[PDB]
Amino acid sequence: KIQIQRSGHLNLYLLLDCSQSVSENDFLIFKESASLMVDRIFSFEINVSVAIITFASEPKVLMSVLNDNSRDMTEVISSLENANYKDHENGTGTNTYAALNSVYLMMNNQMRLLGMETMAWQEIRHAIILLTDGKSNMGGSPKTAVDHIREILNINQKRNDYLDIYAIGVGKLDVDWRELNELGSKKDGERHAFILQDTKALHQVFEHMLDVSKLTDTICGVGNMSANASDQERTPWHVTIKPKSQETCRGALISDQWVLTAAHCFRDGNDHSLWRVNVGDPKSQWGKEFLIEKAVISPGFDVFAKKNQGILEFYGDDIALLKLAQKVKMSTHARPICLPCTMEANLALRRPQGSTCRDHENELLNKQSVPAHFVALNGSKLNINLKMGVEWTSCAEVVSQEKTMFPNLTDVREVVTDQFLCSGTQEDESPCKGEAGGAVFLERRFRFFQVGLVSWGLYNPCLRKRAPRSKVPPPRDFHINLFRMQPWLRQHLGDVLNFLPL
Amino acid sequence: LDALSAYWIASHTTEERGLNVTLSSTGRNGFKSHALQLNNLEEE
Ligand SMILES: *[C@@H]1O[C@H](CO)[C@@H](O)[C@H](O)[C@H]1NC(C)=O
Ligand SMILES: *[C@@H]1O[C@H](CO)[C@@H](O)[C@H](O)[C@H]1NC(C)=O
Ligand SMILES: *[C@@H]1O[C@H](CO)[C@@H](O)[C@H](O)[C@H]1NC(C)=O
Repeated sequence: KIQIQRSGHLNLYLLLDCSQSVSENDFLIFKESASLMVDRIFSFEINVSVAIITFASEPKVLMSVLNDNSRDMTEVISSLENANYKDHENGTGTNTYAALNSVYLMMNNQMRLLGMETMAWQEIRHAIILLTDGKSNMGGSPKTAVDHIREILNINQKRNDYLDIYAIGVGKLDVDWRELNELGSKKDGERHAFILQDTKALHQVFEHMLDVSKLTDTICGVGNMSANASDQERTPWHVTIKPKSQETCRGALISDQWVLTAAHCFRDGNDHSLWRVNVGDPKSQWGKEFLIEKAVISPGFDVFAKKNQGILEFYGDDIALLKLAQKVKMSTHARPICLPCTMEANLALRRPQGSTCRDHENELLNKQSVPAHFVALNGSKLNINLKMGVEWTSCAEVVSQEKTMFPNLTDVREVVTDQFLCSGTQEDESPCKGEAGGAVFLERRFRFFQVGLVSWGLYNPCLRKRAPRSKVPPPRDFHINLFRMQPWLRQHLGDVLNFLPL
Repeated sequence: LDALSAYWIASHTTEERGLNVTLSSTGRNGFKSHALQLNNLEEE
């Protein structure tokens, strides 16, 4: 399997079959799969050099790892889309041996450039992926070239991890299963030959094609993109907080020792020594229990602040801060989620250095209805839509229909200020009190960003079991906006995260 | 009495008895080294 790690350098050599037996639309499917393939690797931000070659009767090196642009995402994707199905018009046969030999000539030139005994050639682990039907018919048996590339890298039991070869047929192709087995020789129990119909099945199999356990540099937003994986792996930042009140609230990891939650979940007081927080751990599904060094509550938070106006509960500044007893051991089940308007989020967004907080908010909240997610009690991921601007007023107009929490309400903005987001419209799920304090996060560039936290809502479905209703008041949820709380978050997290300028 | 005391401490005294060795070679794959403490058994 491909070892995703910080140590060493990765080469991916993607070979594209352009034979006439493969139709033009199938080649387009290959290019789409290749696009997702190259996007996934570069999301881990490791040293990877990518070269693409197309072959029908002769190999065409559209990109070489010897060029420094092989480490650049934009140049690689541009060259990927530069590929044309008619580039092999003169020769329409199937010549896999020529492609493998081109890979060999490449490797020989690279080791000449860097050095035989130099570590720049030693550290590198090489992976080659074939997207072809496998029905080779001339040029010679590719297995001899497969053996040929082995001695140039000295492949034996002690260097098994340095070479990875895969032959997968994707699309509406008459795939020869026997041919893919020899090229994609099995190592240990891991398969190297697969037959798949579409790019999505290849997405899943390629999620199982990566060993991301090797590195621990633990950038945010690296969840898991497989339905096969556990819920905690999908949202590693999701943590569990139980105060003395015996109620369960949720939280999100943002660093190795910092936890974000809602202020309303600590009603007994500020005795943070009595609270316990559970974080996901690979060793057990119950997680690992930690103590809290210190707690910071929002000083502007007060549930009965507006009781003089008939407002029983006001969720203004419903945000709480916690310092864990010890640093959290980063793993697949325990990874932070980066706040916007931060340099870490800027790298996660692959954005230029000169970014501002308003620009990050624009990039995230770029649509009238922005889909979002929150974690339920069972760890499941649900989908909600964020409404801003003109529709933001529309989502909040339904609070005046309430009969219990606000017996005396006349002004809508007095309870739902600019700090509250919009969710619960149409078929959107409504988080309940047990899930309060959880992360409202967005997916972009295979990265997760927490834009808000669950504070309160107009409906309580939990009152594993969920059930909606169609009676006034309609379901509606409000999340504390993290973009509106930047000053205080920078006051307490300035030494933890390098916040970008406002 | 001082003589017997000094002689007896000289007779009964124990050292570390360490036999640390290092193995190194230049394989085609690079250079490697190892260390084997033997202060107190046998190691492989
Ligand atoms: C890649 O290697 C370079 C040295 O060429 C180093 O600066 C960098 O931190 C490494 N890791 C990456 C890009 O993840
Ligand atoms: C995930 O689980 C499903 C259901 O068992 C199974 O069909 C599938 O092969 C698994 N793996 C992938 C990569 O989808
Ligand atoms: C994601 O799940 C895949 C399943 O193949 C596994 O290989 C990988 O290590 C997991 N990664 C994380 C970060 O959970």
